[PDB]
Amino acid sequence: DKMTIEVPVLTFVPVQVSAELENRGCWVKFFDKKNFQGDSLFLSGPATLPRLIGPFGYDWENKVRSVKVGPRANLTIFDNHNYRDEDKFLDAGANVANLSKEMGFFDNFRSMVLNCI
Amino acid sequence: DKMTIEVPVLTFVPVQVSAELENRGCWVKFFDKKNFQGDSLFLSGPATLPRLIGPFGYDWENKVRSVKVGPRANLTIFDNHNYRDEDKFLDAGANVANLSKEMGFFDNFRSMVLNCI
Repeated sequence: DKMTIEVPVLTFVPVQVSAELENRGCWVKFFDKKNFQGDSLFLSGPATLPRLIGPFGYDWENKVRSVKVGPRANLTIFDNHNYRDEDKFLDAGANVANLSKEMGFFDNFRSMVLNCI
Repeated sequence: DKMTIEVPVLTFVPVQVSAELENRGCWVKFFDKKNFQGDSLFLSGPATLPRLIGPFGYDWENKVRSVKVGPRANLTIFDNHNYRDEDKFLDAGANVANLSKEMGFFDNFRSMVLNCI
């Protein structure tokens, strides 16, 4: 669906703030290891990313191995950059311990849209 | 100053949330280029970082060229990791168009403490 036009802001925040954001329900957590292990990148929705990059040379393609989607969030991932080609849809509450093509997704999605519901 | 013991959370937040945090005043913006040009990393305090890294292989040492300190923040950067060796303190509202030793700072600070006032 149509969404606000803006570029998500990469930011470090205290735990109090992320907890607050997490409680709102529109979020996603990307883990670098399967089964939600390892450190994770947290995204508060909505977020439209044609490329998995960020300020200061941040490039996190080929890192995500597992995902958790908030209760009030919808996540759409694409196989190529710029929301191009095949897509996969993860509904609220989704928990994918093994984000791979073999488990029904992609081995390395390259763009995404996080929408709040 | 004794602060909360926690690890800052790397997050992508929507402009609205970002604006709210900036409004609270305890923030710092690190720019990729001198004179506040290019993209920047936004940090909302408090934040204690013994290393300039983040989830998913984020490593931003040798990146910050300029800085802006919020109206309600205090920044202290260290020349070495783990808050070691020489330090430079920046008062609230402070700005550094050229972060380097020449300008009386460091060419590549490696740890920092962002406290709120």
